[PDB]
Amino acid sequence: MHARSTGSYSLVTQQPLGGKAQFGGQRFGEMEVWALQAYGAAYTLREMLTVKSDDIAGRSKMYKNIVDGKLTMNVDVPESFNVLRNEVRALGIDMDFDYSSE
Amino acid sequence: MKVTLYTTKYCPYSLRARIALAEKKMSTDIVEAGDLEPAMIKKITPNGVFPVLMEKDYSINNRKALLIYIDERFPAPSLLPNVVNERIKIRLSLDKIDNEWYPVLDQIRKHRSDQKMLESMFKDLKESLLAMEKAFTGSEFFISSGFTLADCYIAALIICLEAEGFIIDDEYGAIYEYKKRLFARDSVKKANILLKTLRTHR
Amino acid sequence: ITPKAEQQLTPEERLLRAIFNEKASNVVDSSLRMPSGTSGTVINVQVFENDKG
Amino acid sequence: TTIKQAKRMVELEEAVVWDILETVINEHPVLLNRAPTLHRLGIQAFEPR
Amino acid sequence: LKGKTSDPIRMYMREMGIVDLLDKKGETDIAIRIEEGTTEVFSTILSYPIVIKTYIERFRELEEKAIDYMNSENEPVARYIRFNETQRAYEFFTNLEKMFEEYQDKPNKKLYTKIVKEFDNLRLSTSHLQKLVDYIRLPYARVKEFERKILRLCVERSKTPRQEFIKVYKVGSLEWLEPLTKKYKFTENTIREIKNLTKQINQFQILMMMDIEELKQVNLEISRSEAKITQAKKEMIEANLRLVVSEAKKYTNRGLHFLDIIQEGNIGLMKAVDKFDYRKGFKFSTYATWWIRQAITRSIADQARTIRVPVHMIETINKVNRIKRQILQEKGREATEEEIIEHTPNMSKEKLKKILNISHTPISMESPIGDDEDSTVGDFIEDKNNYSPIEAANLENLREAIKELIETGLTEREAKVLMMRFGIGMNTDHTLEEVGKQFNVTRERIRQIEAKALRKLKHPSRSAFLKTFL
Amino acid sequence: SKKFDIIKISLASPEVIRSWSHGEVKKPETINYRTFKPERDGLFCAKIFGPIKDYECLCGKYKRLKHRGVVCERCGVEVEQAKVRRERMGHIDLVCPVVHIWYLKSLPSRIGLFLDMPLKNVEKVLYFESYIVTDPGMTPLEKKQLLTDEEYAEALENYGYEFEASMGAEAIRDLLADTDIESEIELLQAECEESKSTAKKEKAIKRLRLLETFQASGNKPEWMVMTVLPVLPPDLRPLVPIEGGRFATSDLNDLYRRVINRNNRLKKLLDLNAPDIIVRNEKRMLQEAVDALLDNGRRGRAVTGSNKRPLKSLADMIKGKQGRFRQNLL
Amino acid sequence: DESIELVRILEENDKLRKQGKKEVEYELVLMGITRSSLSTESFLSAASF
Amino acid sequence: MLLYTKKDDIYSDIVRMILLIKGANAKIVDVSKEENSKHLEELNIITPNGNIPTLSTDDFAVYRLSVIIEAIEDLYPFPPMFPVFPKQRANARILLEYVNKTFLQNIIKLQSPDLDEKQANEIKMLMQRDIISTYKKIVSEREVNAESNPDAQNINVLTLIITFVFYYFIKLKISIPTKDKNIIKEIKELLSEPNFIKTIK
DNA sequence: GCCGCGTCAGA
DNA sequence: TCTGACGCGGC
Ligand SMILES: Nc1nc2c(ncn2[C@@H]2O[C@H](COP(=O)(O)OP(=O)(O)O)[C@@H](OP(=O)(O)OP(=O)(O)O)[C@H]2O)c(=O)[nH]1
Ligand SMILES: [Mg+2]
Ligand SMILES: [Zn+2]
Repeated sequence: MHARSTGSYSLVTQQPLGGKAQFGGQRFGEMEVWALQAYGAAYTLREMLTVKSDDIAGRSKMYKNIVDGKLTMNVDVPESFNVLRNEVRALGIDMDFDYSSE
Repeated sequence: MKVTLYTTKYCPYSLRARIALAEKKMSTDIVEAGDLEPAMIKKITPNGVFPVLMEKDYSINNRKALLIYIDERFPAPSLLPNVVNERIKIRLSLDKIDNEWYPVLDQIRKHRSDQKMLESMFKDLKESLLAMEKAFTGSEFFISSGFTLADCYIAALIICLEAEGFIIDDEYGAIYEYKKRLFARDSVKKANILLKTLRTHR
Repeated sequence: ITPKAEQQLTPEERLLRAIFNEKASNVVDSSLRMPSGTSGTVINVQVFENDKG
Repeated sequence: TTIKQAKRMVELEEAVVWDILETVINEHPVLLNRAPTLHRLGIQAFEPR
Repeated sequence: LKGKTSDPIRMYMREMGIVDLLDKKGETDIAIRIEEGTTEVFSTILSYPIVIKTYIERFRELEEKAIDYMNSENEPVARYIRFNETQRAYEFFTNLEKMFEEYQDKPNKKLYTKIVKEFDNLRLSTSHLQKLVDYIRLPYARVKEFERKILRLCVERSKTPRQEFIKVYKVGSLEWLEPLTKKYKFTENTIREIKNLTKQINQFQILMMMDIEELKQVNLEISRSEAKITQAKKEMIEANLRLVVSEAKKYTNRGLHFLDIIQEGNIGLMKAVDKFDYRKGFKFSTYATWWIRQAITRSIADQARTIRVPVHMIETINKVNRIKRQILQEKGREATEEEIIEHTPNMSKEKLKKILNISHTPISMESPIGDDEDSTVGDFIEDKNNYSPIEAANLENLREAIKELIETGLTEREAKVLMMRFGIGMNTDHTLEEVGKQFNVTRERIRQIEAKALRKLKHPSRSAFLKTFL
Repeated sequence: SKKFDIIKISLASPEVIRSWSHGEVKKPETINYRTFKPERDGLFCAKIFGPIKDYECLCGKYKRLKHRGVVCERCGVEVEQAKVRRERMGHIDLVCPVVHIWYLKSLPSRIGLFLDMPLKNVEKVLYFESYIVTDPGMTPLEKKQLLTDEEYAEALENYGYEFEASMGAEAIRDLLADTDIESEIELLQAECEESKSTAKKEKAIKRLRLLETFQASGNKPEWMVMTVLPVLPPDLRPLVPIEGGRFATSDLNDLYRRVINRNNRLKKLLDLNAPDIIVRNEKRMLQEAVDALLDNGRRGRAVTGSNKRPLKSLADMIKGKQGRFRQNLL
Repeated sequence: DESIELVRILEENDKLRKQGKKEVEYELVLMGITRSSLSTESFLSAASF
Repeated sequence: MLLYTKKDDIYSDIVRMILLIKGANAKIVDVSKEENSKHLEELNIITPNGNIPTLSTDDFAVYRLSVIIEAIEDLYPFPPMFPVFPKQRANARILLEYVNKTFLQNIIKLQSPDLDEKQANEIKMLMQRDIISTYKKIVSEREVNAESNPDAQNINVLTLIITFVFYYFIKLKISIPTKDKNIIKEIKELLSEPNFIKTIK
C-alpha cells in the first residue's frame, strides 16, 4: 500500500526517501514530465517540481495554507538547481543569474 | 571571521578606529590607501573615503556611526558606560566634540598659511585648553568609572596636535592628570616610531 | 530514554513552562514499537547482557 | 482546536473522521500513472470514491 | 626514457637512481668539505663587532627572564641559545661582557682575537649560527624594505623618470628633495614621510656602523659560503635519495600511498644529513635511517585516518593490538581482557575500554551494498537537524494563540509587563529594573503584577487550551 | 523587476574566487576524534563556513536573543542560522599554479589550439620532461621550441643568459600571458587571406574563431591555469554520523584532505630549500591530485579507496544517468 | 554552418537597414537528430541531454 | 521628564509623537508662549544655544533630535524604533542622518521669514526630486527588517519621520511629483494611522 | 592528397 | 557489441 503524505528528506538533496524503507513515496519519472508537457498542464508541472519535492520555503508555506485553507502559491526557486550552481561554482566555470536590457 | 580596515595617514578618525580595534583585541588586516592602485582606490569608494573598514558582505564609509557599529558588532568589553545616564551623557559629549572641531584642526592645517596666523591660532588654543583646565579632575579617562570610547576620541586629537608641533603637557593647563594615564593603555600607545627596535617594528 | 542538552527553548515555550510550572526534560524516549497496520503476539523474547560487568 | 489534538483524534481513526474525508474527496480529482509512461494517455485523472 | 608515461613515480625514480652509490671515504670527504665551509662562514660572521653587543643584549634579556623566575638555590636555567657549549655559561658570559666593553673602549686587535678564540671554544651547531646570520641579515633586509618603499613613493610621483636611477639612488643625504621642489614630485606629505624613513635608516646605520656598502659585501660573502655548503649538502643527499624508497618498502599499505611516504622519507633524510659529524668514525646510513624512520611513522600517524587521532593514543593502541595478536595465537582465546590488563605497561583499565572505542574508520556513503535492492548507503542518510513541516506548523499555531490570550486578559499594563519580562518581539528581554524604570514607578511592583497575570492566565478556560502543546 | 530572465556562464578569475570564499583553509582537519565538533581551520571549521546551531556560537557563551549579529571574540564562529553553511564557500591557496584538467584534455584541448602545438609536447613540458624557451632573446632558438636537458645545458653554455626555458605549469602560464591577440589574429587571417585549405588551411579556421571569441569575452587567456582553487561547502559533502557509531564520508572530502597536505608539504620543501628533483616530484604529485579531484581517471588510472571502487569526481556527479542534471533535476 | 533563424534575422537586419547589402546566400544541409540536438543554441538543454 | 517644545517645529512635533507612542509622563513646555518666560530663561541658562526640542531630566539635560531619540529608546523598554540586528541598526541610523541633513535643514531654512524666492524655489524642487528616492529606500529597508523577524510588533522610527516630512510638505503647500496611485494610497494610509492623529490634532 | 591504425562517447 | 564522430599518425 505504501501510503505516504509527509516524509523526511535526503540530507544532500533535501528530497524525499523512496522504496517505502522509511516513509517511501513515489518518484516522478522524466517520461511523466514529457506526458505533462504534451497535456499542456504547466501549472501542475511547475507546482509538483518545486513545492512538492525540494522547495523548503514552499513546502512549509503550502502545509500552512492547506491547514489554514487560504489560497497562496510560492515557487521562488528549486534547491537542486542551487546545489548544481554551487557544484559548477567550485569549478573554474562561473554560473550566476543576470538581467538583460539588450 | 576575517576583517580588514582601510586607513589614510594623518587621519584622526582612522587612528580612533585603530585604537578601538586594539581595545577589542580582534585580529585585523590594515592596508594603507596610498599603496593601493589609484583606479583600484577609486573603485572601492566612488566618493573616496580613506577610513571605511572591510567586511565580506558589508562595507561602512560613515565615520559618524562607524565607532558605534564597531562597538555593537563586537561583544568584547564595551567602550560605552553600563549605566544608562552615563551612556546618554557620553553621546552628548561626543556630539559636542564632533559638532565644532573643524576650526581646531582644519583651519590651522589649511587656513593658517601665515606663520603669524598659526601663532595667533596657537595662543587662542592655549587659552581654550586653560579654560578646559577648570573641568573634570581625577577622572580615570573622563566622566566614567571605566575606560570609554570618548577617551579614544581624545587620543586621536592629542597625536594629531603633536604632529602639528603643538605639544602641551605641563603647559597645557591642569589636564596632566589623565594625559600620562591615557598613554598607559597598550592600544593608545601606537601613535609613532638593538633587539628591542627590530622586535617592536616586526 | 536518550538524554538531550542545550534545548534553547523559545520565549513562548518558556512562558508556557512558567504558566504550568512544567519542567523541561533533559532526556528523550526512543522505544521500539511495531509499525502501523501490523498485528501479532510475542512468541519468544531474547535479551543479551553486558560483558565484564 | 489544535493541530496536535486533530492528529491524536486521527490516530484513533474516530468515526466522524471518515464522513469528513468523504465530504472532502467528494469532488476532488486524482491522477493515476503507470511505471512505463510511453504516451500521455498513460497518465489520466479520475474522481476517487 | 621520455615515453609519455603518465605515472609520476616511474619518472621520479629514473632521475633519482642516476647518481652512483658513494663509498665511506667519499662521504667523509663531503662531510669535511661541509665542516670547512661552516667554519669559514662562522669566522666571517663573528668578525663584525656589533654581533657581540647584540649577543650580550640577548643574554641580558635571558637574565631579566631569570629574575622574573625568582619572583614567582640556583639561577634560573635558560640554555636555548647555546647547546652543549649553567654556572660555567654564566661565568663565561660575564667575562665576555667585560672583555667586549674593554675592546670597544681601547683594544684594536688583541682583544678581538681573544674574543674570537673564546667564541671558537663556545660550541654551536646550526640554529645559533643561523640566528647570527639572520641578525646580520635582518637589519640589511629592513633597510632594503625602507629603500623599496621610498623608491615606490617617489619614483612614480617624481615625473616617473625611472631611467635617472643614480640621482634618486644617492641615499641618506636627504638634500635632493629641496632641489626636487623646483622639479616634479612636489609631495609635502610624501616628502615628510621620506625624511622620516631616511632618519630611521640613519639611526639603523648608527647602531650597526657606516653606509649600506659596509653590510652589503658581508652579506655577499655569507651568501657565497652558504651556496658552497648547500652544493656540498645537495651532492651528499642525491646519492642517499634511494634510502627513503628502501625504508618505504616495509610500509606500503598503512593507508598512505608510496609517493607521500617517499616524500616524508626525503624530508627526514635532508634534516638528518646536516646534523651528522664525520669526527666519529661511523657510516652515515644509520644516522639517516633513524630520522627517515621517525619521519615516516609520524607522517603515517598524522594522515593515517580522515579524522585526526593523537600519535601517543595511536602508539598505545598499536601496542595493545600486538599484545592481543600474541595472546590469541599463544592461548587461542580472542579477548582475555582481564588477562590482557594482567601484563601490560598501560597501567589502566578504563583507558582500554575507551581506547578501543574509536576502532572503526568512517564508511564511504557512495559504497555499493551488492544488490541490496540495488540501493546505496549515501541515499539512506536523512537530514535530522532541520524541523519537518509538521514540526514547523505546530510551533506557528502555539505562537499565534498566546498573543490572542494576552489581549483577551489585562487591558494593557499586564500584557506589556508580561511581554517585557519574558520578551515577545522584544530584542533585549529587559530585566525587572528596566520595566520598573519604564513606568518610572512600581520597580518591585512589576514582579507582583507579573505574578497576578500568571495566576489569572493559569485559570482552566485559558490553561486547558494551551495544555495540549506541553 | 526582481526576476532574473537570463543565465550566463563565464570563466572565474582568481580575484572572483577570493571574493566568493568567506575563509581560507590552511590545514586538512575535519573533526576532533574525542568530540564531534569543528576543527579550528578544518574544512568543517565553524568560523569560515558558519555556526552548526542557529544563533549559537560553537563555545555557546553567546546564547541569548540579546545578541544575534554579534561575533564572539573567543571563537571565529558568527551568530547566524545554520543554513548559511550550505551557501558558504572557501578557497585554498596554491604555491604553484595548476593547469585546468578540462581545457588541457578537451579533445580538442583549448590550450593546444591556442599554442598551435601538439597536445603530447604540452603534456611533456607539464611533466617536466622537456624545457620550453619563454623568452626568445637575441638567440636563434624559437620561443615555441622544445629543448632536451643536454641541449638546454649546451644552449645555456653557448648563450648564457638572455633566454628563459622554464618547465611545468609556470612556463605554460607565462607563455599564455605573453601573447598578443591583435598581432596573432592579423597574421593568422593573412594566412587565411592566401586561402589554401584543401588540407593545411582547414585546421587554421578553428584558431581564428577561438581568438575572436576570446577577444569578445575579454576573459584573460592565462585564467585557464588556476593559481587558486575554491572549496565546496561542508553540507554538500556531509560527514554526519550513522548507526553503529560510524560516520559516512564523501569521496570529495578525502581528495580535499590529500590536496591540502600535499600543498603544505610543497610549501615546507620550498622553505627548506630542498633538492630540485624532490621539489619537481612534489609539484607533479600536487598537479596529479588536482586533476584527480576535478575528474579522476581522465588521463590516468583512477585513485581508489580501501573498497577499491573508483572515487567520485565533482564532474562525475553532474553527468551520467545517475548524474545531478537527469537524476535529481528531473 | 550557421542556424537558419540567425541567417534570416541577420538578412532582415541588413535587408532594409541601409540598402540590400547582399545580406546572404545559403544552401540547406542535412544533419543527424542527435547532431541537431547537440547543435541547439541553449547550452543548458544541450548539457542535460 | 520635561521636554521643551516650540510650536511650528518639525523636530519638536516628531519628539512629541515619539513620547505619545511611549505614553510616558511628558510635561510639554512652550518656549514661545509668554505664559512661561521664567521657564524659557531657565532653559537658556541650562542650554547655551537654547536648542529646541530640548529634553530635560534631573540627572541630565540633552540637545539634538537624534541624541534625544536614542536617549528615549535607552530610557524606555517600550516597543523599539530600532532593529534587533546591528548591521540593520547601522543602516537605519545612516538613512536617518541622510534624511535629516538633506530635508530637515532645508525645512528649517524655509521656516525663516527672511527667505529669498530663488532659494525657496530651489529647496522645494530638490525636496520634491529626492522625496521619491527617500520613500523607496525607506520601504526597502522596512521590508528587509521585517523579513528577518516576523510579527515583531516593533514600530520603525524612519517610517514615522517620512510621514512627518510628508505632513510638513502638505502644510507648506509644496507639490509631490508622484504619478503612481500605489504611492499616494500608501502615503494616505500612513497619514491615517490613529497614533499619528493624536499629535496632529 | 591518403590508407590504415586510434580516443571519446553512449548503449 | 557498436557507430560514428572525431582523431591524427604513418606515406
Ligand atoms: N533646529 C534644530 N536643528 C538641528 C537639530 N538636530 C540637528 N539639527 C541640524 O541639522 C544638521 C545636521 O546635524 P547632524 O546630522 O546631527 O550633524 P552633522 O552636521 O555632522 O550631520 C545640523 O546643521 P549644522 O549647521 O551642521 O549644525 P552644527 O552642528 O554646525 O551646529 C544641525 O544644526 C534640532 O533638533 N533642531
Ligand atoms: Mg557639522
Ligand atoms: Zn563562542
